[PDB]
Amino acid sequence: RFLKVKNWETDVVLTDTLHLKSTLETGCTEHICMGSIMLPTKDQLFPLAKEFLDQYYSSIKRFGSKAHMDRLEEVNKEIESTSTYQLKDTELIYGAKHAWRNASRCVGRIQWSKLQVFDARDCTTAHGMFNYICNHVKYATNKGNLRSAITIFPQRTDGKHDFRVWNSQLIRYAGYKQPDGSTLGDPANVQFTEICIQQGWKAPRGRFDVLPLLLQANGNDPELFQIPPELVLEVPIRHPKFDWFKDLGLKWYGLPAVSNMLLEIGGLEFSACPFSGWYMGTEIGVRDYCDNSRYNILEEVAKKMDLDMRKTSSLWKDQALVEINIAVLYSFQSDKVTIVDHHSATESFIKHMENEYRCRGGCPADWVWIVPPMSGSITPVFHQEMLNYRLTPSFEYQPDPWNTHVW
Amino acid sequence: RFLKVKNWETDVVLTDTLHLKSTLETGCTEHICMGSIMLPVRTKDQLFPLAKEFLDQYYSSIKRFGSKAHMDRLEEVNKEIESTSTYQLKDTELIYGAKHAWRNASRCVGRIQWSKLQVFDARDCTTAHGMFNYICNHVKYATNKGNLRSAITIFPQRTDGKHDFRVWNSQLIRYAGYKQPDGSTLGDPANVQFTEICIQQGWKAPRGRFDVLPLLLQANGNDPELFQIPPELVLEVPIRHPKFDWFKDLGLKWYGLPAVSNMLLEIGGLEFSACPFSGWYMGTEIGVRDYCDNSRYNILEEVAKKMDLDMRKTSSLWKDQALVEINIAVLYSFQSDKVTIVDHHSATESFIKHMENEYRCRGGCPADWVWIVPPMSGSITPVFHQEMLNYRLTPSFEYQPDPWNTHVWKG
Ligand code: HEM
Ligand code: HEM
Ligand SMILES: CNCCN(C)c1cc(C#N)cc(CCc2cc(C)cc(N)n2)c1
Ligand SMILES: CNCCN(C)c1cc(C#N)cc(CCc2cc(C)cc(N)n2)c1
Ligand SMILES: C[C@H](O)[C@H](O)[C@H]1CNc2nc(N)[nH]c(=O)c2N1
Ligand SMILES: C[C@H](O)[C@H](O)[C@H]1CNc2nc(N)[nH]c(=O)c2N1
Ligand SMILES: [Zn+2]
Repeated sequence: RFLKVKNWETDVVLTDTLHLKSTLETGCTEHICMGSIMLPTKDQLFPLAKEFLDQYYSSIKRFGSKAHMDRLEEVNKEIESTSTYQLKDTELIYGAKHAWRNASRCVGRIQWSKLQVFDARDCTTAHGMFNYICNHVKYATNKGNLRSAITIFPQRTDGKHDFRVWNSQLIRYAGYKQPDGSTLGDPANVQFTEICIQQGWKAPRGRFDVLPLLLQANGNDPELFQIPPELVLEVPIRHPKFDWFKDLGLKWYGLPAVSNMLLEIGGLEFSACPFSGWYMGTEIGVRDYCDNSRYNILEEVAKKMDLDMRKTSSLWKDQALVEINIAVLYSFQSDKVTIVDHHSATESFIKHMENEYRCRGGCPADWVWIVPPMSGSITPVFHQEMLNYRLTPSFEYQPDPWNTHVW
Repeated sequence: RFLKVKNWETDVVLTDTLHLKSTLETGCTEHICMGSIMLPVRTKDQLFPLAKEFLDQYYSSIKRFGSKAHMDRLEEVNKEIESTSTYQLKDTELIYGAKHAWRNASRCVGRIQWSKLQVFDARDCTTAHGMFNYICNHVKYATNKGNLRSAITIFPQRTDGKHDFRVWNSQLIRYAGYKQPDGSTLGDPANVQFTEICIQQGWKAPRGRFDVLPLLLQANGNDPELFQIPPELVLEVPIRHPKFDWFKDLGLKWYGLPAVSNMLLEIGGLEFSACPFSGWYMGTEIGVRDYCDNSRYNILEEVAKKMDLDMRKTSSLWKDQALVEINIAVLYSFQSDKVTIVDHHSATESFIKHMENEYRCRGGCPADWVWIVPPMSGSITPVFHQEMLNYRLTPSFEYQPDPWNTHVWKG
């Protein structure tokens, strides 16, 4: 019932008690581990509210106080009467920070308490959503000195009035299939890119076209908006040693901003809750640049390095991979845009885990996602046992809206 | 019930039904995933169902399920259990058993090869000297002058738990580790405790950076005895780099034969506590783990120095750079000396083809993603993108506690 995790590099053993407060299910059973699978009413609501308000009043050292009891009372009355309830600003902020704190797949969580929360619960239209999002983008970007932020649109009601950002990230590049059979730009967004086209976006049909926002307010049909280009900070990618690198014509955007997730707080569902921080270098250089189903540039780079691409055992892919990742880091650093390398981020995460074990009794962590996609075992997270479990408040996956929405 | 796995690079979706045959626990529950946790005497009572389940599997595999031969064998094993409280495997069942434990080994990327395993039956062995002889023969056979052949040697099964056969070494071939009075380590830090035991038992330590350890062998619950493997039988590869001529002067070598000797083989409820097995290396085991773990040889610094990389900030990715070169060097050295080795790209591609074949022919392939994905360049290998299901099938290889922690000393 009380569980131990060991670091095999340092022998440090930590004891996890926080898991016993776990709520949602993992996908695993005693017979089958699903650790590597990517996606495994009035009655129901008050226990959820109570569990949340209990953790909130505990956090501000007011558990069992009149104000605690009075709020539980007030929320109970409001659910009984309205079928839902509204969070106080203080609860909203606490909830959103804790959803990040509880994100088991996030290596960046040492930062969890410095999150700027933008309350957009007064928003009613897609133009309003566009405005909130431009403001979030500019605040977070901060001329390259990135600051973590979340913007929270109105919560789900009857479920026919959902607010949604259809984009998977606030800032992403277009993808287009051609007669050629291949793909121009980002192949991950081909479908979304065409949804934008079929909605009326005039695509410049290039390799790095910032997609328009497709915003859905109050369950209405989503609408298109171009983010002011002056708000989209982008970085040209060069290498500190290879002068030819720049001629590949690679660039990426400074702001990583997930916009398709659902934020659950005290049983309330916030279906539009875009959040952003700053990149770990490997996200762009390993995943975005080198995944076979992404920009897939390994082959071209290896060629310019004149490596032996004859046999896999020359490790030409591995060599190119490192160089590409050195370039990403160097470019962001040169242009004074916040970025973290995988060594620095994973070391910070170990220190964070230790804080959380010490101060909270644990830290839910998903090893499959935490260990970087390159140089795994030379980062300390590789040797760290982690327990994965689901706490609330949380960020959850939700279905893509084009399958759900009724036009 | 059916379970699907998706490859996120190819969108290929596979369907697992084999998990229905899973028995042992994972350590996970609906409330906690223990997927990254490293380590998560029988009665007649529990033994006959385990025997029956095994023999049903064996007999189906030979297309003789429900045959007279099948039935007579069940009855013979049954009678043997109630009479002697255990039973003996026929040679054919032992071979099938050992091949299947490998096939079922979810942490093993090399399983495409599972059906080519040379099984050496050492169940007539009675003494530590007898074990030494069997292990020498296994090493010579598996080494095959560099043309490595997979093998397992299987000593007598557990009886009352008081007469266990054990190989105390964790691998048949491994280098000594010595902790110095100043706190530094000479040789392999992983093997310090084991090296000290060997020393206490009377091994004369050369005290260098690459001293091949003696074998410490326990037969029939007796105190273990030391033996030196003939050096002519220990194939080693000096490590050099195809382009960096200073790489050789780092003084590195490694042995060619990876041979796990501390696991327990379970077949039909029987426990084979000494079952050393061997294959050939994937380059990263040596180049990433053995050489570059901080708690192992830890050569990243000295290598990066000699490459004149910028070591002042981690964001230069100097460690990543030194890491790749070292791994190039390991593969180059092995290939140049004609010693079997596989790179992590080749090995993972073959694993995916194996895994797909297994889904089609067997209904599944249990796989531990945490172990299967290589410890460098994870996402540029196809396994990173492959969803896997981890579950436990028998026959199986299992961990067991280190014998110095449990052995009753005779004197
Ligand atoms: C401060 C800089 C941050 C860094 C360096 C960071 C790091 C990362 C990395 C490397 C991943 C894996 C992403 C992938 O492979 O797709 C990740 C996932 C995640 N992060 Fe963080 N993060 C940061 C800020 C945040 C913030 C501010 C939040 C929420 C407010 C957050 C919540 C999550 C969630 C929910 C996931 C999983 C998303 C999914 O499952 O696709 N991150 N983060
Ligand atoms: C044929 C060449 C082979 C290759 C390239 C191969 C590859 C590997 C690798 C890379 C690991 C992870 C090792 C570690 O990190 O400690 C492993 C684990 C394993 N392999 Fe294979 N293997 C091969 C043959 C075999 C054979 C012949 C058996 C038994 C018959 C076997 C059974 C296992 C077991 C039981 C584990 C888990 C070890 C543990 O949990 O510590 N392997 N193998
Ligand atoms: C799905 N994961 C692999 C591809 N990568 C690297 C990836 C894809 C998408 C999308 N859509 C989004 C991300 C961003 C994840 C993230 C979020 C935040 C707040 C910060 C950060 N550094 N990364 C990363
Ligand atoms: C414990 N895992 C990391 C250290 N490594 C790489 C490691 C430690 C020990 C031991 N003892 C043994 C091995 C060899 C595992 C193995 C076995 C076989 C049959 C083939 C193969 N390629 N590797 C590897
Ligand atoms: C199948 C496997 O779970 C999938 O490839 C995962 C592995 N680990 C990951 N880790 C991170 N951080 N991000 C990812 O997208 C993935 N993809
Ligand atoms: C804590 C974590 O499970 C541990 O470091 C694992 C990770 N993956 C591994 N994978 C392999 N092949 N071998 C290992 O020793 C490990 N170690
Ligand atoms: Zn699990």
